[PDB]
Amino acid sequence: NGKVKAGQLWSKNKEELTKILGELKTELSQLRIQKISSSGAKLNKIHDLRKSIARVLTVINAKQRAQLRLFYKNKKYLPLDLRPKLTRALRRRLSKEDASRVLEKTKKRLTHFPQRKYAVKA
Amino acid sequence: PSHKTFRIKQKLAKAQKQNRPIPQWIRLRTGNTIRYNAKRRHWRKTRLGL
Amino acid sequence: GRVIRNQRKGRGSVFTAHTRLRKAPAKFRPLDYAERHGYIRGIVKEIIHD
Amino acid sequence: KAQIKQALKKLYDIDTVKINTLIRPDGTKKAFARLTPDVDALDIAATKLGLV
Amino acid sequence: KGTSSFGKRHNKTHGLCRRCGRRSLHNQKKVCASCGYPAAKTRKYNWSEKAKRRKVTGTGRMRYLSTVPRRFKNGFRTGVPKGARG
RNA sequence: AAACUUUCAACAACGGAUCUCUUGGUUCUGGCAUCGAUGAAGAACGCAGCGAAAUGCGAUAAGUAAUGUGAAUUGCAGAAUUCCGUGAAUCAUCGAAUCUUUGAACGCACAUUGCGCCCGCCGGUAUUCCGGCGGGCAUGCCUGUUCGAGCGUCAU
RNA sequence: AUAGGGUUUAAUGGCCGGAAGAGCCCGACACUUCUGUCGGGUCCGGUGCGCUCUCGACGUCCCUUGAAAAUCCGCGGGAGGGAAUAAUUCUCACGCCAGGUCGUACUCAUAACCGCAGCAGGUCCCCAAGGUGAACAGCCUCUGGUUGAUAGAACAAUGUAG
RNA sequence: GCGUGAGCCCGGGUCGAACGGCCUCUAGUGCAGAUCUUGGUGGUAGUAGCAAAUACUUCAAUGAGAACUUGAAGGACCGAAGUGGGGAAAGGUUCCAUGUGAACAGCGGUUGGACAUGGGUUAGUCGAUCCUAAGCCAUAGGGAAGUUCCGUUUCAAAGGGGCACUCGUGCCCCGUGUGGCGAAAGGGAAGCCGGUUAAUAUUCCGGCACCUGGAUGUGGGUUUUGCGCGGCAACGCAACUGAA
RNA sequence: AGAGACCGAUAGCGCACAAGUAGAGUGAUCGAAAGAUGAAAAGCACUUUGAAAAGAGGGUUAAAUAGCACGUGAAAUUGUU
RNA sequence: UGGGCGAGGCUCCUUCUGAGUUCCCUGGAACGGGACGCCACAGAGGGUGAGAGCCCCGUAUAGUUGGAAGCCAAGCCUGUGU
RNA sequence: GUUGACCUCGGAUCAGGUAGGAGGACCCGCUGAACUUAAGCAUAUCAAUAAGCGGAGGAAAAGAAACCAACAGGGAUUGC
Ligand SMILES: [Mg+2]
Ligand SMILES: [Mg+2]
Ligand SMILES: [Mg+2]
Ligand SMILES: [Mg+2]
Ligand SMILES: [Mg+2]
Ligand SMILES: [Mg+2]
Ligand SMILES: [Mg+2]
Ligand SMILES: [Mg+2]
Ligand SMILES: [Mg+2]
Ligand SMILES: [Mg+2]
Ligand SMILES: [Mg+2]
Ligand SMILES: [Mg+2]
Ligand SMILES: [Mg+2]
Ligand SMILES: [Mg+2]
Ligand SMILES: [Mg+2]
Ligand SMILES: [Mg+2]
Ligand SMILES: [Mg+2]
Ligand SMILES: [Mg+2]
Ligand SMILES: [Mg+2]
Ligand SMILES: [Mg+2]
Ligand SMILES: [Mg+2]
Ligand SMILES: [Mg+2]
Ligand SMILES: [Mg+2]
Ligand SMILES: [Mg+2]
Ligand SMILES: [Mg+2]
Ligand SMILES: [Mg+2]
Ligand SMILES: [Mg+2]
Ligand SMILES: [Mg+2]
Ligand SMILES: [Mg+2]
Ligand SMILES: [Mg+2]
Ligand SMILES: [Mg+2]
Ligand SMILES: [Mg+2]
Ligand SMILES: [Mg+2]
Ligand SMILES: [Mg+2]
Ligand SMILES: [Mg+2]
Ligand SMILES: [Mg+2]
Ligand SMILES: [Mg+2]
Ligand SMILES: [Mg+2]
Ligand SMILES: [Mg+2]
Ligand SMILES: [Mg+2]
Ligand SMILES: [Mg+2]
Ligand SMILES: [Mg+2]
Ligand SMILES: [Mg+2]
Ligand SMILES: [Mg+2]
Ligand SMILES: [Mg+2]
Ligand SMILES: [Mg+2]
Ligand SMILES: [Mg+2]
Ligand SMILES: [Mg+2]
Ligand SMILES: [Mg+2]
Ligand SMILES: [Mg+2]
Ligand SMILES: [Mg+2]
Ligand SMILES: [Mg+2]
Ligand SMILES: [Mg+2]
Ligand SMILES: [Mg+2]
Ligand SMILES: [Mg+2]
Ligand SMILES: [Mg+2]
Ligand SMILES: [Mg+2]
Ligand SMILES: [Mg+2]
Ligand SMILES: [Mg+2]
Ligand SMILES: [Mg+2]
Ligand SMILES: [Mg+2]
Ligand SMILES: [Mg+2]
Ligand SMILES: [Mg+2]
Ligand SMILES: [Mg+2]
Ligand SMILES: [Mg+2]
Ligand SMILES: [Mg+2]
Ligand SMILES: [Mg+2]
Ligand SMILES: [Mg+2]
Ligand SMILES: [Mg+2]
Ligand SMILES: [Mg+2]
Ligand SMILES: [Mg+2]
Ligand SMILES: [Mg+2]
Ligand SMILES: [Mg+2]
Ligand SMILES: [Mg+2]
Ligand SMILES: [Mg+2]
Ligand SMILES: [Mg+2]
Ligand SMILES: [Mg+2]
Ligand SMILES: [Mg+2]
Ligand SMILES: [Mg+2]
Ligand SMILES: [Mg+2]
Ligand SMILES: [Mg+2]
Ligand SMILES: [Mg+2]
Ligand SMILES: [Mg+2]
Ligand SMILES: [Mg+2]
Ligand SMILES: [Mg+2]
Ligand SMILES: [Mg+2]
Ligand SMILES: [Mg+2]
Ligand SMILES: [Mg+2]
Ligand SMILES: [Mg+2]
Ligand SMILES: [Mg+2]
Ligand SMILES: [Mg+2]
Ligand SMILES: [Mg+2]
Ligand SMILES: [Mg+2]
Ligand SMILES: [Mg+2]
Ligand SMILES: [Mg+2]
Ligand SMILES: [Mg+2]
Ligand SMILES: [Mg+2]
Ligand SMILES: [Mg+2]
Ligand SMILES: [Mg+2]
Ligand SMILES: [Mg+2]
Ligand SMILES: [Mg+2]
Ligand SMILES: [Mg+2]
Ligand SMILES: [Mg+2]
Ligand SMILES: [Mg+2]
Ligand SMILES: [Mg+2]
Ligand SMILES: [Mg+2]
Ligand SMILES: [Zn+2]
Repeated sequence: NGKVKAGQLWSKNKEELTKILGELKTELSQLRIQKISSSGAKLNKIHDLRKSIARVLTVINAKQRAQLRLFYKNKKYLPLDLRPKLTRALRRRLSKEDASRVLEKTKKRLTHFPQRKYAVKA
Repeated sequence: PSHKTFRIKQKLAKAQKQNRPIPQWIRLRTGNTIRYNAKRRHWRKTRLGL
Repeated sequence: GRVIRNQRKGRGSVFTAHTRLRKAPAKFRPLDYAERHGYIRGIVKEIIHD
Repeated sequence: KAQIKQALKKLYDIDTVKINTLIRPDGTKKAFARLTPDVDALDIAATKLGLV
Repeated sequence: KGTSSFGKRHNKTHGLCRRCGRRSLHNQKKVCASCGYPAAKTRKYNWSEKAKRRKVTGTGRMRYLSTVPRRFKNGFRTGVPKGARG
């Protein structure tokens, strides 16, 4: 046959995506049955079919992740894999608001005696 | 011995698997310098470490 | 010089005691109320050699 | 052996009586499957694209 | 001693190790003579510089640490570029 | 007088010096600060139309998605695309995924692909037995919740 | 106690099934081969300080007395439960279902392991025929296995072995 | 040809891409030796030598070529504490078939444990898996600046059994004790005969059996004296309630 | 990332090459050798002697006094004249 | 002594950039020798059948196409004393 | 007596979190040699160094005087 283009795979629902995966897996096993004692243009179909299963698998997974992320919006705790992964060291630094807090007596001086803008003439 | 373990059994398969000469069409590539397999192991010459 | 023979016996490696064939140590009963005020009796089952 | 028997029934709708397995020197597993007497195996090899 | 006494050698002091793959696991002691298994630390000493370089970082696959420099250059961002399809 | 030993030249041998070359070393200067229980460094086994090694990747396995460029790949074969648009490539970039068995390694163990327990679903007459699939069960310490022990101790 | 009569632990003993339908030994016909078909027979005793393995009853030696655990059964005790039209927790006979995971090829040595090697060295066990003879002694033979170690011609000295 | 000399210059042959003179600057700057370092090659020399384990011979076939390939016929040896038939440790494809120039088999080689391409190891019953031995290592605790040392029931609040609920989440007894690893020769539930492949079988095929675990029905047994009868006895038989 | 009065395959890092690789040791560890045909494979068709390896003709090339034992090819040692 | 705007400027990536294959000799092949020209804020370096500024990639100069997120900041608009 | 608090000490696969390993050229501590020099050798020297062990960062450490001075007085720390 031919490739399964990734262009039209995006405009599908979950059920018919799982269906297409159903037939795709079938003849790949079936064509491997009769590959013995023969070799022709059919050998291009196994490399054709193997990659087609890869594309649809990612599409189903990607669609599931996107909808799952919508569910956990406006929630305090969300699963580990959906949390951002920057670095072990970067996940333990103080947040911007906490490291920017100041004492009450320090703010009092800074309000009335800040850094000035000045110039001195020759 | 006849009594083996799956770890030793698994290890002997790879050692036998990588012991046949190079395919013929390798030497016809452009800019090729490989001549022959230089890691040939024979049971009467070299003792593999288990 | 080296360590003399009677100094090595305290390390307890080769000069330990053989205790495979010994079943139990020889002791009396623990002191209890019955034996502090009256008496109790028991039967002798076996006379054994250890 | 339990998983092998399930696979054949779902994929080639053939029933078996017993399965024997071994691990080849190269590292792959080879399984012998014996079919029920009423079913014929010679034609299933032909009709299921197996080389005959 | 000599050839006569060399024929009595059909035993194994060491076996394969689960952490380093070398045949340096003492059977009776159950400790590796190269990587220090099962201790948490890995054996390493400063009186041999050649031994340290044989197993230093960068002599293997580097499955995860090899892609970090590329991620830092872009500032550890997340998302998709503007109007990508998906 | 030949043969044999010894010296030199011409041509032919043995061997790899010399001359010329270099996608490699060595030293100095300049810019930057980024590993890991969200499973690191290291180890093992696997994956190609025809591969043993090196390089690359993980049952989605010599790669998949997405963005950019705009016609290849090449030892052979095969087809693929042909720019209408539905896009060649071991290309460049890289913001979404996959990632087997192990390793600080974490149910208990391992010179064994060993032996258990808890929850849910599907089969076989099944809350208890057997099989398949999915999710869990390490230690030290902090904060909070909940159920408790003690004539340590207070009040009716 | 002797004697007479009984019960019981222990078959690698006798007979019957399994089982002659099998295996083995002869004879007579068939023929490119796919192929063979059909006849008979497969018994009866003796012997022993014989060899080998196993079981039983006695005896000798010790200032030496010669492992543990998982697992399985019987007994003492009397908790609970249960019928008169059926109930039944009957260790009796027959019948229904299931039994996952890894090893299994070959040598074990004057060529497959260790001695730098296809090295007169070293490396743990099972089975064990006939004759002479006290005998697993030495010498000859049967089953089974080899005929492999660079060869051809001559016969001085000096050697190594007899 | 020039110079006392280290050296400089030209002719002829071979070869194929860079290189000199003159004044200053700079250094990893000149070899016959060090039983010098690495690589290469000679005389000795077609010499020493290839001599333990009793031994070979005739014809035919294959082939470019046969003492050491194959068949047949003679002659010999090992002589059941074997040169026989099978295993443990260790080796790891050396096992079987077809084909083959060089290299290896210290002579030859059509032959090979060598080279090239394919093929081969089936288990509820045989082992591992289970239990412990000498011994090793966690836990409670105490030492040490520390990598870590001691400690194995010890100055520890250390465990498991039953039942019922529509539904898991509710009840009720007992309590001296409470981990793992460690044997292919110890302890241990159960398979025997016949046939079969170029190469495996107590496994594959045919026939006839057995053990453990889990479910359930018929036959027979017992009971209205509620949980069986017989023998003086040792005890007998197809069954014949039994928790802590 | 940019440079040098640095070394030029027995030098420069142990590694310019499938190098911490092949190999040795029970083990801790020890640890090499090895770059260059031509501008382009155009890597020798066909005939003839031989059991075969290969030889003699004849070809490709500016050159085979460049033939996958391949640029230049010194000395020790050897053969023929 | 509070709040809100904010031209304009600076960092990063990405589009494009001058001039002979003129004539003759040697050669297997001019990138060599001879004659005549052109470009240059570009005669650094490399490739192409032998020493190439003008055959090709690049090189020098300020600009130019397109895009993303943070900084800096001229100067304005508005509250007010418990 | 009943019932409700307080203090100390525990259970749980209770709700949410956190530590180990790698690297260690440079940096903060602990521990700690001998060869060698003295023409011998023991205090001394090599050296408050190599090896061993614990803990961090792009820098670490130090740091706003219980200081230096004796002057007509200087004024946190670090480096040349
Ligand atoms: Mg099996
Ligand atoms: Mg011994
Ligand atoms: Mg062993
Ligand atoms: Mg552990
Ligand atoms: Mg490695
Ligand atoms: Mg002379
Ligand atoms: Mg010459
Ligand atoms: Mg992982
Ligand atoms: Mg877990
Ligand atoms: Mg966890
Ligand atoms: Mg074991
Ligand atoms: Mg059910
Ligand atoms: Mg289950
Ligand atoms: Mg699970
Ligand atoms: Mg609490
Ligand atoms: Mg209380
Ligand atoms: Mg009597
Ligand atoms: Mg009979
Ligand atoms: Mg018969
Ligand atoms: Mg008959
Ligand atoms: Mg006799
Ligand atoms: Mg005996
Ligand atoms: Mg066998
Ligand atoms: Mg034997
Ligand atoms: Mg021998
Ligand atoms: Mg050997
Ligand atoms: Mg005899
Ligand atoms: Mg006699
Ligand atoms: Mg005899
Ligand atoms: Mg034999
Ligand atoms: Mg002779
Ligand atoms: Mg003589
Ligand atoms: Mg004599
Ligand atoms: Mg050249
Ligand atoms: Mg010098
Ligand atoms: Mg010299
Ligand atoms: Mg001299
Ligand atoms: Mg030499
Ligand atoms: Mg010599
Ligand atoms: Mg001679
Ligand atoms: Mg000899
Ligand atoms: Mg001799
Ligand atoms: Mg001779
Ligand atoms: Mg002889
Ligand atoms: Mg022939
Ligand atoms: Mg002939
Ligand atoms: Mg002979
Ligand atoms: Mg004899
Ligand atoms: Mg004889
Ligand atoms: Mg015997
Ligand atoms: Mg045999
Ligand atoms: Mg043959
Ligand atoms: Mg020979
Ligand atoms: Mg020969
Ligand atoms: Mg031959
Ligand atoms: Mg053979
Ligand atoms: Mg071979
Ligand atoms: Mg069965
Ligand atoms: Mg058994
Ligand atoms: Mg088991
Ligand atoms: Mg146990
Ligand atoms: Mg301990
Ligand atoms: Mg403690
Ligand atoms: Mg065990
Ligand atoms: Mg046993
Ligand atoms: Mg069977
Ligand atoms: Mg059968
Ligand atoms: Mg049963
Ligand atoms: Mg009845
Ligand atoms: Mg009873
Ligand atoms: Mg040179
Ligand atoms: Mg070098
Ligand atoms: Mg060289
Ligand atoms: Mg040189
Ligand atoms: Mg070197
Ligand atoms: Mg080794
Ligand atoms: Mg060369
Ligand atoms: Mg020729
Ligand atoms: Mg011919
Ligand atoms: Mg030339
Ligand atoms: Mg020519
Ligand atoms: Mg040449
Ligand atoms: Mg040569
Ligand atoms: Mg040459
Ligand atoms: Mg010469
Ligand atoms: Mg603006
Ligand atoms: Mg241009
Ligand atoms: Mg011309
Ligand atoms: Mg010109
Ligand atoms: Mg050039
Ligand atoms: Mg140029
Ligand atoms: Mg020009
Ligand atoms: Mg929790
Ligand atoms: Mg925790
Ligand atoms: Mg650490
Ligand atoms: Mg010194
Ligand atoms: Mg001194
Ligand atoms: Mg001195
Ligand atoms: Mg002295
Ligand atoms: Mg001092
Ligand atoms: Mg140090
Ligand atoms: Mg700084
Ligand atoms: Mg600081
Ligand atoms: Mg102050
Ligand atoms: Mg002052
Ligand atoms: Mg100061
Ligand atoms: Zn290790």
